[PDB]
Amino acid sequence: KRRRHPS
Amino acid sequence: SQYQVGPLLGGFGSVYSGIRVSDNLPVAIKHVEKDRISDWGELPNGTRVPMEVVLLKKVSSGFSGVIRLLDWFERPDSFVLILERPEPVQDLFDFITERGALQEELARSFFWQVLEAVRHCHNCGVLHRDIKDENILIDLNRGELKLIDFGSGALLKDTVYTDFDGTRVYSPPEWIRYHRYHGRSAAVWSLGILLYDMVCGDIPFEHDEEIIGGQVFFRQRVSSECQHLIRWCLALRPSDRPTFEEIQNHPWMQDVLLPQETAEIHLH
Ligand SMILES: CC(=O)Nc1cc2c(-c3ccc(C(=O)NC4CC4)s3)cccc2s1
Repeated sequence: KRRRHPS
Repeated sequence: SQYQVGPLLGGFGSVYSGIRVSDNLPVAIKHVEKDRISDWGELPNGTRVPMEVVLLKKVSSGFSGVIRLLDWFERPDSFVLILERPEPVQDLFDFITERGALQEELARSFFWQVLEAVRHCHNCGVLHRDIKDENILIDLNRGELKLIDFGSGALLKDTVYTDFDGTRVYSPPEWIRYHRYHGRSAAVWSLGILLYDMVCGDIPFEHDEEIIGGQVFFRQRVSSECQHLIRWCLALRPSDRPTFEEIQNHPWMQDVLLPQETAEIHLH
């Protein structure tokens, strides 16, 4: 599943 | 007081929508918590500010490829940044999510624009460190891409870096297993992740083992030329990765569309 990642 | 704040806008990021009341200009208002600032910079004036303000100042020479800092303020416990806001805009992350894998032509235009933007950063002595689809805005009208969020950035240096607070899944193998990297080679790696992402519809690696692995599997039909360039950028040995010149001279990079043409063919 495609998702945002944190910095 | 010069600007009217609006609604929040991107998780864990404190950025609001705004309008400059003077010329009714769309802006973005980023707040940074002083107690969260890890890397501190110094202005020519000797004013201690977050690295981000220094980097934005250096790159804001009117090259439309990077979001320009229009102003900043100091507050007791925070800093406030005013950045230009294109309208209408969608970030590349949301864009890929909604559209899936991009046609090579569009990917080419986008990628080229990103390279130009990154080169300009480097020419200005700034290293982004957090190149990713989330950090790229698309001007849907102009077909221009703009690089954002320098909160993980640093001053460009030709020596080794031993700190990193960017996005891990975009970070290179050398970081993962040695805690050290060189700016330009790290950037190229992340650009390889980015290009995969455009053409495949998502990033290739999720786990450190995959990163370190350097096994690039294609889920989607991608041309040989593009696969070659991606594999090249994602070479395990930093020294094996192409320079920006090499990237831009690659066969896959020939015949880029102008941002205008891109808008007409792909965004209208
Ligand atoms: C963390 C961080 O620095 N985030 C940043 C976001 C931005 C932005 C924007 C992000 C999304 C925008 C938007 O209007 N999205 C609506 C859907 C239309 S503008 C613009 C300029 C500088 C920054 S810095």
